[PDB]
Amino acid sequence: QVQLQQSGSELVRPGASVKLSCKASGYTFTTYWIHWVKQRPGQGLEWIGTIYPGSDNTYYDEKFKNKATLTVDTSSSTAFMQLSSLTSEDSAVYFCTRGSLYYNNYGWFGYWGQGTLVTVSAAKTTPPSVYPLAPGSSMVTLGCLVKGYFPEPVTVTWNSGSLSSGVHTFPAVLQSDLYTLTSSVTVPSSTWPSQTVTCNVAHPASSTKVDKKIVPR
Amino acid sequence: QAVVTQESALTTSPGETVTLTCRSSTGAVTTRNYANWVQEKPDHFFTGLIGDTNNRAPGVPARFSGSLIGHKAALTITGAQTEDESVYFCALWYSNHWVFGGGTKLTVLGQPKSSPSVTLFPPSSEELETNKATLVCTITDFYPGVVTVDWKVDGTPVTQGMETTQPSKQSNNKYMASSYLTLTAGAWERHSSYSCQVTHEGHTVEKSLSRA
Repeated sequence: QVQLQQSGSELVRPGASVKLSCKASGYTFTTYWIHWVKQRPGQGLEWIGTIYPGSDNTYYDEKFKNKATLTVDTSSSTAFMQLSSLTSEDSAVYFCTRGSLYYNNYGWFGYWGQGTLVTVSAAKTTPPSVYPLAPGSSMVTLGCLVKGYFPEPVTVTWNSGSLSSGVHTFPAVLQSDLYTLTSSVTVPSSTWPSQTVTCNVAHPASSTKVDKKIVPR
Repeated sequence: QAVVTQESALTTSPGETVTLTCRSSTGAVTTRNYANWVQEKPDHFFTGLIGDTNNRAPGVPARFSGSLIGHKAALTITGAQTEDESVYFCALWYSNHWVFGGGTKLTVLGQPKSSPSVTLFPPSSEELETNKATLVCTITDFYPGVVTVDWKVDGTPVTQGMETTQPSKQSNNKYMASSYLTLTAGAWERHSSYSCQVTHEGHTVEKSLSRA
């Protein structure tokens, strides 16, 4: 019923701007404060500002005094945030969230939009480079490094899905406008290298596939 | 310019009572701060537990009680449940603005504690052929889901070219994470021993490799 609809994600260019949107439903948009909050990877929430859509009274954090502009269109029940002159610093998830009927008193941040992963990057669709990770030496943990691709995501499997348990695939990291992740798999010592183990990486966005057999260093 | 700080991370068994605190660096926290507590859960799911200092939002279990203890705001869980594992964020209001604490990570012990499996891979000669050297440190199967990663080279510590993904939940309810050390190939061949150390529950796991 009460619902906050933000677009899933947005790719922005280092220098450009973006108008994030947050669409209210289930109650009267003009009667509750919207707040905008920034969150990064494993970091705190950072409160940007708030807007009363019934009044247009808006308060901003000093930090974001010249970064964000809050706006509303009451006829489409949408609060907007405008972010200006973007840098990687601004790459984050941004949430709109619903406050109280009142300034601070009788309410909660009781409802939140899904968030919008804003990604600042100058990259074009770039396929991945995949590197085998063998150990330097019970059981043995191989892996492969998927480096320098864009955009998210990739799909890694091992022996075309044949090895399933013992597979860990970690979150991407954004370094120099490009994504990196890694996958590992643990297999019995003797099995490998006698039997082959191969990561099959694939990038949907570039329609590229790279298989990579792991061999002892 | 007011900094709100919470306890970094706290641990507790099911049934226990625990208190998260929320400190203001402006001074004492009063009701005039309308301390709100909000909870974050995997897949960025937020729930507003307490507003107006001690006002529970409807439906929220009794378990949770907002309170002022001394000079600090406080959230208390009385009969902590396993589903309470979460980041908890307090927020305080100040002359028109809100500020969020950095958040406490709460672990309600669902299973015995578990030390990470660390694995340190060296760079592949393929990456090396592109004049790059990435060391990858994989950390899995830890509980509580709270670690800090450090890297050392030939003894001395690193603060350049390090990245660690935030610990994410494995399907057995333990956690995993990865940490990277990106350097030049030049630099990699200039040093001998490389080390990856995860601290966890007041002790340290360390994998390292010497250069061949």
